[PDB]
Amino acid sequence: EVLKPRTLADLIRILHQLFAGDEVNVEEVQAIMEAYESDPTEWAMYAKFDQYRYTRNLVDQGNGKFNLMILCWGEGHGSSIHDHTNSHCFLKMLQGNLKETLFAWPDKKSNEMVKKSERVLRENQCAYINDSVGLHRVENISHTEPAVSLHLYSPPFDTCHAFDQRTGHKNKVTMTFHSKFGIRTP
Ligand SMILES: [Fe+3]
Repeated sequence: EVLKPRTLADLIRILHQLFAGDEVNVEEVQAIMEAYESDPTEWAMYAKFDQYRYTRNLVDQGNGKFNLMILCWGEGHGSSIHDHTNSHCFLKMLQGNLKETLFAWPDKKSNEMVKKSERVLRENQCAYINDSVGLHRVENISHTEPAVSLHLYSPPFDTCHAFDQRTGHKNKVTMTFHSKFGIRTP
């Protein structure tokens, strides 16, 4: 009985409704994100790739309540281990596949970081994370094909921490957009 967006525009419209208030039903948002069938004709204008690192491409500013963006992962591209700055974070596959590795949080002592879970996100699958869930690393499973994902953050945030897997030490990182609304932002 899940409401099914027929287009990326439908999905954005529903998201404006679901985040208008003070409560966010995480499983409802997740189901609706997942029910949208990825259509490259609709999102190709955001799919701007870089040779060396994954790119972040803003789709919708969500009337300040959320940010919707598309992340483009070249061959073999992946993230650091990172947190999500106390926001809700939804990530849905649009093309290819990402491996998500969930990590436990370090404490004050220096130590190898500990994996809590490992999975590959399937076609159109929407995953969810927040800081209480854990840290994670996300990476393209493929060295011959790209991956593309649709990320929803609420509230928006533009800083996070990256963690060194060997020690647990972290550095604050400023996140930047490669493009906004289909327009390169260099
Ligand atoms: Fe993440």
